[PDB]
Amino acid sequence: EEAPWPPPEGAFVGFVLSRKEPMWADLLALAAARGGRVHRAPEPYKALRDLKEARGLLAKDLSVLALREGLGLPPGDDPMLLAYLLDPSNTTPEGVARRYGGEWTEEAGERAALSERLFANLWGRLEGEERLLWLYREVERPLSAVLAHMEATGVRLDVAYLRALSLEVAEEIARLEAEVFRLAGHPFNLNSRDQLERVLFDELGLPAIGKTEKTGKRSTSAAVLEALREAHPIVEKILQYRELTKLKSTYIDPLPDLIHPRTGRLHTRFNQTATATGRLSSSDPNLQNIPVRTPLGQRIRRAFIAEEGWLLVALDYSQKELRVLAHLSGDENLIRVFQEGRDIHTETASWPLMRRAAKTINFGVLYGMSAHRLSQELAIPYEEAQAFIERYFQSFPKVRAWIEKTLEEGRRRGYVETLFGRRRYVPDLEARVKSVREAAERKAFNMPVQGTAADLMKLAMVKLFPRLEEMGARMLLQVHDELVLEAPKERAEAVARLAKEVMEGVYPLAVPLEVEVGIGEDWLSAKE
DNA sequence: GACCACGGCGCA
DNA sequence: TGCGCCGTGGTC
Ligand SMILES: Nc1ncnc2c1ncn2[C@H]1CC[C@@H](COP(=O)(O)OP(=O)(O)OP(=O)(O)O)O1
Ligand SMILES: [Mg+2]
Repeated sequence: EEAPWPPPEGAFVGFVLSRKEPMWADLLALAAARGGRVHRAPEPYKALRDLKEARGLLAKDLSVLALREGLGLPPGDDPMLLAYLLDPSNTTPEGVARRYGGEWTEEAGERAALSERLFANLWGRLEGEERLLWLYREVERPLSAVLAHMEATGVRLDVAYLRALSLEVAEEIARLEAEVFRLAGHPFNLNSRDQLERVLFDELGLPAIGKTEKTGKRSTSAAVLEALREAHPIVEKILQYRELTKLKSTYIDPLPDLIHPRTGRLHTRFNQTATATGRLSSSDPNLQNIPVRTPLGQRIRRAFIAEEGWLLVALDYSQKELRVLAHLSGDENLIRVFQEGRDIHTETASWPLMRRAAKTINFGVLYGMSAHRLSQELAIPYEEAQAFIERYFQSFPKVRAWIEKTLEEGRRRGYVETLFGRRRYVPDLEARVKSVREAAERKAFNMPVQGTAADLMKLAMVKLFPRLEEMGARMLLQVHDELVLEAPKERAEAVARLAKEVMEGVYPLAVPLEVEVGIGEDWLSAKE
């Protein structure tokens, strides 16, 4: 079985990395498998040149590493993408192998043979699933290539800016900590939620709103604290200390230490097989959760900058998931708001900012928000919130109808579907415990929405990418409903016009897709 | 050194 | 609703 390297063309590849992150990994071993043969390469890096496409489990990763090494080696078939389309709970090679007749090993050879067999079985199970087959060829498989090029490109970080910002923020943090300690009458580890809990609820006269989920301690979460705002001057200082040490410990300090030596840029991983709805995730580091909603957060966004001679182009679908819902439900009054190009969190507010009472709820229909989350996060009475939630479902009848429609059907089939037929199996829809059944219901009806928006965005990236190469531009990040591009300073405005139209027309619905676009020297300014 | 559970929170 | 990462407390 053991044939000499190189392997027959179009064989399944296995490979061992020294660590998960392709951009930081040493390629320990490389092998291939085809026609019941196993070809282990004598020297991994050398053998990498002999490939025309990575084909096998985790193809994108190997391709990202090749790309890092100058080799233009594109990802192709991946048994992982197939498994993920069958059941999005297939997020792992350990899980997938086990499930479809293999064993995820630490040997490149056994991994290559695992890639061959696994693909055989998985691809057979997709014979009969034409909509899932359409997604795999037209969206997923091509997408993996686009993602390999985003991961290899990276985004430029303003290191010295973050260094200086760390020093400023550390001083403020010290001031908040000293204030908190004076109000507490004694020092303690303010990072420790346990010690904090004793201080607030025991030593002080503070009431305890709620409990934590797994161990039932008195919660010191932000929600609980915002309620205790007026109850004591220490609370306010703790809210500020929380925000500052969150942003410092998670972004300001770690990010500068991840610049790659060769490239001088920051490289995330876009996980294509991670979420239950069809969305991408990002890790090592996560760049889909860089701060923005706060002033300190926005100072962190500025750190992300264009290469010298380039600009960033930030494109951003407006009310993406809402528009998807209008199309999925077929609700008249809702479509005739987007078609009239009318403000959504204002024209929905007309059925003062009795208008964020339109936004925070528009968001809270997708998630299945309860009258509570609404009132207690809207700073108004409880039944003032309930009235709002019923006034909304009066204006938009077919929404309620689509939600119930989707749940009934998901009970019978055991799964739900995006506009394109991406599935998520939801088993507890017939659980006999109300809280479990109803939790199942909320992820069941949210999935078609969220996952359809993700399908549209994925398809938009697959269509946009080739147009960018032609124009000398590059795609840097995706944040669920936003894209960040990088273009030569001279063609920025042409690229912005173009990317915008590609995204708006990705797949026409019963409602228009409006995209906002900004250009700037940094991520903050590129969003107008 | 690695890893785990938890509470907590950054973003969409 | 969907993620990934932080420090703390803790095990191995
Ligand atoms: N506070 C929140 N809670 C839950 N989901 C949220 C959220 N904020 C955003 N999302 C999710 C849901 C959709 C998306 C929200 O993006 P935009 O904040 O930009 O809201 P948009 O609909 O575009 O209206 P615009 O604000 O521009 O007036 O991320
Ligand atoms: Mg927006």
